[PDB]
Amino acid sequence: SMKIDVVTIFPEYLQPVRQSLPGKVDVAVHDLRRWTHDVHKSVDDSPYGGGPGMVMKPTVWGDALDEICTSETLLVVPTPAGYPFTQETAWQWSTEDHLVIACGRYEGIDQRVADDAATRMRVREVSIGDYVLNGGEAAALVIIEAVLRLVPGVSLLEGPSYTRPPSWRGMDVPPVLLSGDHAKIAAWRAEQSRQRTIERRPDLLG
Amino acid sequence: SMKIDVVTIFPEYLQPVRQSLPGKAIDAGLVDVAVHDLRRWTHDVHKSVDDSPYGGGPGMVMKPTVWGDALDEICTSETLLVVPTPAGYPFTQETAWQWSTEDHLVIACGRYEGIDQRVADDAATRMRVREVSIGDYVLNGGEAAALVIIEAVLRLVPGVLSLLEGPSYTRPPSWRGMDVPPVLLSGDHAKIAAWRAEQSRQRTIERRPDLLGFDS
Ligand SMILES: COc1ccc2nc[nH]c2c1
Ligand SMILES: COc1ccc2nc[nH]c2c1
Repeated sequence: SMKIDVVTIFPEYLQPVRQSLPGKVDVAVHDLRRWTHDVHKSVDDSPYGGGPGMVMKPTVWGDALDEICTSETLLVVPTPAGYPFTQETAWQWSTEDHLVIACGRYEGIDQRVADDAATRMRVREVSIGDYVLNGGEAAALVIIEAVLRLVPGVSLLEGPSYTRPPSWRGMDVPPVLLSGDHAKIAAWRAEQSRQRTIERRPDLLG
Repeated sequence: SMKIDVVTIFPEYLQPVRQSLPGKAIDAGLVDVAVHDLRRWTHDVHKSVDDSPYGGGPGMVMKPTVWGDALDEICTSETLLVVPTPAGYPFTQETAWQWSTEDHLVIACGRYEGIDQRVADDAATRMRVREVSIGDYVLNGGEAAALVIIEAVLRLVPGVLSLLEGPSYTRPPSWRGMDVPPVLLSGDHAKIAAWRAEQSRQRTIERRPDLLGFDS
């Protein structure tokens, strides 16, 4: 039983995830502008100390999180400056009762928001990879998917996979896979995994 | 002027692309993004796209026949075929810069336990193929990875306008008894630059020591 609240200025970005859950979990999306104070519905402002872009306003985010979060909440803040989000993270968060995901522009949410929230609840600032996105929405989709697929209801790299037909455009499925020698098949797959990992992800081997 | 074709069995999942930076890029005519239902290239009643793996194992593998027909129709020799997969080469910022100058990206989204390897192998005889992962975590399908790649690449395209960035602040200067670091209010560009550099170093060593050549 997990509740996920997502807060974003692009709520429609998150709706496909909502219309993706089978038969249960609860995922709610909130337009950040609901907590703005002015008729212009301002969510960001110029950065102190100068610089390009805008920083999201602490008064707006503070009100939103005050309403949505509780002491039991794990507040997830996607940011390119975060700790890395990994499969281990996904496993850890899969047993949480309440995730709140705060989606901001990459220039950031005023740091006092996360710092204030951390005095009352658990806060996790995380990156999903080494690339820059305009905002946290796509990263939220990745996190929601990686976490929810580990909830009951819903090393080395894996090598190549094959299915019918056995011959296709002049390429045959490796005959070992058809051999009925399942110990040999396992060893072949292990070697394919070794070769692929060396080639594509040597970092996984040290 | 870039064209992106995305092929998937869940074309509805790719509608978030109609928003944010990608939506604005499309509306401004800098990119055209077209989403294709893979089942359009099936010929059986049940529109089957997957089958059990040779050699055993859990789950299903996407059929090469259907993918081959789809890619035959959509790709040319000039196409960069992008195949998101957890077993791919890493997609990084460098990759995003490289692909930002391509005329034509086709993104093949897989599901179940992946796409028959011969699809990528056959395609490579006629075009450039890149199998890529967007991070070290498990997803159900390549669709969310496609959205990440599109976002990362599109914001770099001409016309659409390291270490870790440290904390940022904006008004008011005091909030809930928490003050913006006084140096940021001082207007001293030298001192501000210095403090920001120190903040970034501190954050990088704590959160991403790998970026500076340290363990973990
Ligand atoms: C722009 O916001 C984000 C959020 C998480 C991220 N992970 C990598 N880049 C990111 C950018
Ligand atoms: C299952 O499809 C994918 C595609 C790219 C990926 N990058 C990390 N996990 C991934 C899963």
